[PDB]
Amino acid sequence: GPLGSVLFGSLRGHVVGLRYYTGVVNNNEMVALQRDPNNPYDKNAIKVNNVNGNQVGHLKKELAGALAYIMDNKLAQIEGVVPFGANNAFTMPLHMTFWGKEENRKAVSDQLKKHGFKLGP
DNA sequence: ACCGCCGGGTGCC
DNA sequence: ACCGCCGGGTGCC
Repeated sequence: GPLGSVLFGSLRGHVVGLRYYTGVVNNNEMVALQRDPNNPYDKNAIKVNNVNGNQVGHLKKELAGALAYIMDNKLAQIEGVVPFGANNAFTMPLHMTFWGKEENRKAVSDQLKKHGFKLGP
């Protein structure tokens, strides 16, 4: 994880919107999360891009509705890997790891819990 | 029936 | 989408 950061934990979620983008992913490959704040459908949007810099999709809206605050306030840095399903039609799984400063670790977990998510090992 | 259930239309954010 | 969700059509046994 990033130099000087604590592992907060992990979450399994999904990339969606795959039919609308040309970015490809390989199984077991890293992806990049990027805030998408001017998306005209959802101000909390977070896009998922592949390592080369091509959009793959979006985080599911409910997860983005929890994570936008975390990204905007820089409470965690989030890493993503697609474990399998890279050629799925509609949705693919995403393993996310959350990293940051100890002083923000409970704030991140509390934000997630407010939206029905929880970190695990 | 102000219900539960069924199934057609539908589909990111 | 082989799903979840939405809402129109529907209705005892």
